[PDB]
Amino acid sequence: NVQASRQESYTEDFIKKQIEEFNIGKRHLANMMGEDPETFAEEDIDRAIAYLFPSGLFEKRARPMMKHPEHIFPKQRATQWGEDGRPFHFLFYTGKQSYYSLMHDVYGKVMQLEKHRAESRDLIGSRWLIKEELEEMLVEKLSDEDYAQFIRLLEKLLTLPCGPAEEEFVQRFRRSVTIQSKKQLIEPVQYDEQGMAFSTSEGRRKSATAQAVVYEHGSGKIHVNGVDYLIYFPITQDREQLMFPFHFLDRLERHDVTCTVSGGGRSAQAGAIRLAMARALCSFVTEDEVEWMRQAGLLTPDPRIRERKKPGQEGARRKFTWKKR
Amino acid sequence: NLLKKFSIRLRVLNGLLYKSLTELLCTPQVSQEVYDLNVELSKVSVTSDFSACRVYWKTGVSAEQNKHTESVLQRSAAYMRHLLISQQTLRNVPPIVFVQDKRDLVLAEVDRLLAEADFGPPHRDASPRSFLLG
Amino acid sequence: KNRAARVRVAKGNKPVSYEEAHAPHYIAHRKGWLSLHTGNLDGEDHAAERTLEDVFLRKFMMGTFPGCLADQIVLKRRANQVDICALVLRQLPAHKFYFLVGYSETLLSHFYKCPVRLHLQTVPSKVVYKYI
Amino acid sequence: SRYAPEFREPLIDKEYYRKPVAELTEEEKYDQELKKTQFIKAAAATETSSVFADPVISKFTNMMMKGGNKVLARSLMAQTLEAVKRKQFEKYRAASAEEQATIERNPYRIFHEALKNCEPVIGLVPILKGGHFYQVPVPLADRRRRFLAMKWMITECRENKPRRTLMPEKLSHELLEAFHNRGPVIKRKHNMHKMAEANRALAHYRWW
Amino acid sequence: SFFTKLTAEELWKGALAETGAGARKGKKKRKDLNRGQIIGEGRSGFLWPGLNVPLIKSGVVQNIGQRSKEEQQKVEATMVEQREEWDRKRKIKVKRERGWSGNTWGGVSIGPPDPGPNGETYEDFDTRILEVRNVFNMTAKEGRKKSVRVLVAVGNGNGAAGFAIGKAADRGDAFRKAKNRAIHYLHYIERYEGHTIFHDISLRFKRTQIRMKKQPRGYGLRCHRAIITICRLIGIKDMYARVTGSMNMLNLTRGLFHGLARQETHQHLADKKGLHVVEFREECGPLPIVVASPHGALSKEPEPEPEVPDTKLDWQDVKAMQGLKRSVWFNLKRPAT
RNA sequence: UUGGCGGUACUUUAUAUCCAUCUAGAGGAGCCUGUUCUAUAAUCGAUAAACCCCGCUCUACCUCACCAUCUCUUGCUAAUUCAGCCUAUAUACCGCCAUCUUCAGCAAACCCUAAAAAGGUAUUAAAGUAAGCAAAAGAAUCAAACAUAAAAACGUUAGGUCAAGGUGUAGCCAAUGAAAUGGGAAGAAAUGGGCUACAUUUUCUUAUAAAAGAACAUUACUAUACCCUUUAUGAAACUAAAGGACUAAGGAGGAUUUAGU
Ligand SMILES: [K+]
Ligand SMILES: [Mg+2]
Ligand SMILES: [Mg+2]
Ligand SMILES: [Mg+2]
Ligand SMILES: [Mg+2]
Ligand SMILES: [Mg+2]
Ligand SMILES: [Mg+2]
Ligand SMILES: [Mg+2]
Ligand SMILES: [Mg+2]
Ligand SMILES: [Mg+2]
Ligand SMILES: [Mg+2]
Repeated sequence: NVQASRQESYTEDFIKKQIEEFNIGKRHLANMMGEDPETFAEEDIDRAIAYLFPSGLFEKRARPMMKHPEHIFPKQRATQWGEDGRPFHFLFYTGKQSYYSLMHDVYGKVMQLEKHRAESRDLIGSRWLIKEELEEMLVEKLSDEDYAQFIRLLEKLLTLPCGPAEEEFVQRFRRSVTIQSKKQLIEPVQYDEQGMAFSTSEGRRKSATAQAVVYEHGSGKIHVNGVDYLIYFPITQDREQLMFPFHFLDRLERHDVTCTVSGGGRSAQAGAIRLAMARALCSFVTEDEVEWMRQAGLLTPDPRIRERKKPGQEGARRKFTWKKR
Repeated sequence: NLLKKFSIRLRVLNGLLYKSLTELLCTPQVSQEVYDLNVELSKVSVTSDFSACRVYWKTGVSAEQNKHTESVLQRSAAYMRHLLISQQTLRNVPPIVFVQDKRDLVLAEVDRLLAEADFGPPHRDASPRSFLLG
Repeated sequence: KNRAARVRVAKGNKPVSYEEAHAPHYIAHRKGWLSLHTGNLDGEDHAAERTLEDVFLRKFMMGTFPGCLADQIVLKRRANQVDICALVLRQLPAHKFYFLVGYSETLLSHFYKCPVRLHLQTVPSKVVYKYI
Repeated sequence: SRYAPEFREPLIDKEYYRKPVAELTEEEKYDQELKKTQFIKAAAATETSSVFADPVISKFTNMMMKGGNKVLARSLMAQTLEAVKRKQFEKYRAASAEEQATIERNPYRIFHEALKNCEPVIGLVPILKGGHFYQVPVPLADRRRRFLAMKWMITECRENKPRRTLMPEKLSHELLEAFHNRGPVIKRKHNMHKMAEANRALAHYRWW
Repeated sequence: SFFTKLTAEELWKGALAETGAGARKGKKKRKDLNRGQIIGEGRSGFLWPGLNVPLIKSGVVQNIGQRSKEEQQKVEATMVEQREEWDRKRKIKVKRERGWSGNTWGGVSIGPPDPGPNGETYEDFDTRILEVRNVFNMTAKEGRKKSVRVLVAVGNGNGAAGFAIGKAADRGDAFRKAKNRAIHYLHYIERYEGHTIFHDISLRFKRTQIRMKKQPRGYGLRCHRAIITICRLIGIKDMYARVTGSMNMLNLTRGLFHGLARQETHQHLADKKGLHVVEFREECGPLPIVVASPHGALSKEPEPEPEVPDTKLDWQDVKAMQGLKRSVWFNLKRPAT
């Protein structure tokens, strides 16, 4: 008994009407955009809505949407009993009919395997589904203790002898682990009008950006912005930074590089070239060497950039003096 | 029944508590385990309010030895408080807490380095009145 | 604490609209702009004049439709045309709206010397985004 | 930091990567295979595989730098090594064959052996007990012991030198004079040790 | 200037000063000034077709006009009268009945409980208040928090009654919580012939003693004011009761329902002993009246009748029959209950 | 039965932090700027943390609210025995904020208790439940992360602001209102913050931060002061900049304190 509106819940009759309007919505949206209604799809709908209702709101949940009711409306709002009031599932009164119905099946499988009576690593590089994924399969809220108990039961199933039916079952709750390989992506090897091989790669340090063009065969002649490298870089430390890629792979005096660095200062421009050269030099080295470069810092872009000044303090971190009290 | 049933002054209390707890730990009176630990006491510091009593015991090199010594010492600290009230050392004793003192290890370290050092050459709302009106 | 344009929490009985619920830092993220003109774009003139005209147009519509406005009005300038889009409660008779539309349009076209049109969407009652 | 904590410090040792697989300890071998699926920090601008790069000398340069003037600080260190090499060449040429053998003309070896001669084994940390400031003997770590040697050198030269002398001429004259265990920096080390011996009895008053 | 003018909501918010440092830790009244204003009506008295006057009159399309100075003065005076009348309406209110006193909540009806889950209306039930406590505790919200504990009773006057306690920070909420809770704890009280208890009842609930007596028709309810309220809810019309010891309202309500709900009907007594239950009224002479007969087999062994009973007698009951003078306060003339 | 604070000083805890470690500063000199004090015919407000280059992203006139002196009386508006009011109370308020604070709580409606002043957890589970607000998430810094910004409820300080504006109550209407002219001064003073120098990792010159040639202690370094010229803005130079000399003190700054991962 409060002014806050009563819980808004959706019946099967309500969602059913929301799906008829959506189906009639598609036929109108198709007629607007001049497309054929039969083939009009979810992808075309989202594109049409973006043209007819251009919104530049940064958060995409707040933009106009004409989606199917299944997506927008919470799925876990379906009638669980009939007209006579008798629930449909024998575990209705537990409050977690779907979680306990699943724990009922897995416990019955375990009993038959134990009564009836090889390597268990049938699948590798897989993980157990996270609670958020499980909650989606069950379509009901689970607690952290409920998730832990389900996994322990599934593990016990794997320990026991498993027929092909059991392996398919546990597969449903095994999700492929992401295979993000931190391995450098080698650039192609183009050919010049003369016919010499060369690779190109970009590099960015602070505000400086470089575009190197390493040549497979050379005597070590580096030209920066159409100038020599001793002239362009009068500082010793800046030249050393250009030496690091080649010296590491013992490839000094074997390549001819032509660089074009714009932006930043003297040190930031040398660093930008170093990464650009290291990435272009990848095409002319063995894969074992490319990994050696990656593990020495030569292929990682440096993310350190100047931080903004903050209002009310002298600098990015420097604070105004705390006046003597 | 049973289940329900179950400046200068601080200098004097700090020194005497140290003088007595050292004796309790030199015999199996507290326990045989506590006797075998061969624990040493750096000092005792009683708080100003007397809410607690700090007992600093000279920690050792091995973390495992220290972790075991800590657990055994703490479990017996409640019983150790009983022994001091029962022998009439002090009428009131605060909850004894055992603290570590790793200075002893540092004290040995200094001598080793120092010897090797190069010194060099020398009402109306509550009432029904509003309601009754309408 | 920041007090700017925030409808503060009550005890769950205050009905705030979508516009009222969102604080200033959600501008351009979850809620858009009530006025759309070209005067605040880069290298454009007459920002001061467009902003003053909007302030008046908002006070004028409130007084001309007193208690009949469900939400803040939306102002759209295209070329020299001004367009006022207001959600209005269905309190007044229908013919009274036809009078206030004819009056408010003619009066505002002769005051700012531009074509002004009024677009009214009638709601049965204020739309409540959430109870706070 | 802009590097997430999952990032690994880069290893810029050229020989380590090119060693035969069998020459690597299984612990080192494990790290290489693990690092293949991890993130590595980009190498610093001052981190290179150069055979002439000495970490200690690179560190000494940064401790002389003022306001991010690395070119000037590196120049002062480069001029110093040269000023020491030129000072030993003069003595070597002006010495007999017997004396010539002992004379060392490598500046990098005079710098490292000089600093080592200025490192103090023990230290003194200033504490307050009983309303007075009582310092106590402390044992110094390898990092604190190395920092103190470099800091004492960069401070003797910066301050206690004539107005018209330059740092490459005062630092060279101190590295060489320390290299023989007779400089003022060595005296500073003797005083720190000597003070600790005086306070050896009162080491008790340490709580950290 | 026209640009420094604020809306009514912000003007009253500032003037009322409800949200302020003084208000929270320790009179101006709000008014609506658009209540009587008709869109299109101004001081000048212009008449606007389609806004404040008919657009067409007797088939004639109207044009703009203005009221005369005399006509406008009447309209201004009429609105002033309506405003003054509205103020009178605010003062006026429908008086509701007091309870045991004029400033107390005990005995005050608060209506029937709210409808149930499936439209179960309880219009036949009445709710009465018995105690209202305003108690303050010590929580960080106000330092000393506020609490209202309300004891209520409900009954349909036809044998079904119940009581509950509702607690809240606001009194109105404590009423709803108690009122709807009591409908879930309905005792059924057995009434002899629908107007009195079946037999004398004496009980002690904690330190509160209650002593009820069965009485003939027309006797009325001569009981503690709280018992009269409950007896009306139960439907008892004639009874006597005395309360001694502590006067705790909760112990009296708990003690009353405990005793009234554990009484033995005549039909039950006939079954327990197997004998006929016969009634002898002095206004019917020696005529024996059979009020309950055993459901099963009637026994043939007469109930033992002792020569001298060992009943435990109350001195208060016996004292009267012994000829001892009563208090000046006993059996005074009182209004009909 | 609760709430509190007492000496919660005890164990873990903070993370550019309480001490320690590190770097550059402040504390000394010269100036710039705020405040207090003295003081003037001459604003006001802020004024421990959470004031002191604060309202001001800005005072030669204007700005201006101050003071002296002279003048106006239906005195901005369609109307009004009305206009106007920076007049008192921020201890009547709105509005917009500081603070604890990137702290973690605030918790409505139901249900249960041998009556409840209150409480309501156990996961191999024992009465609690299904929803909000903040946090998280999301979005922004235009790949990705991280980081930074933004966000941060309820209370605490009757904290700040009637002088952004609006407003309750009280006060002035030939004056507490309106306008014009000219002033709103200073320091053998204290203190907060900033700036520059004290130099050799320096000074000047050309390049450019590479390199080179000179200077390098009595004025060498070293005056964003005073003074002297020219110039820009302006009606007004009292302002700012650029030269010119004049050049004084200062030789790295006691206890002590600020910022930075
Ligand atoms: K306020
Ligand atoms: Mg800085
Ligand atoms: Mg009365
Ligand atoms: Mg004030
Ligand atoms: Mg002035
Ligand atoms: Mg003036
Ligand atoms: Mg005035
Ligand atoms: Mg993001
Ligand atoms: Mg967040
Ligand atoms: Mg005046
Ligand atoms: Mg001029």
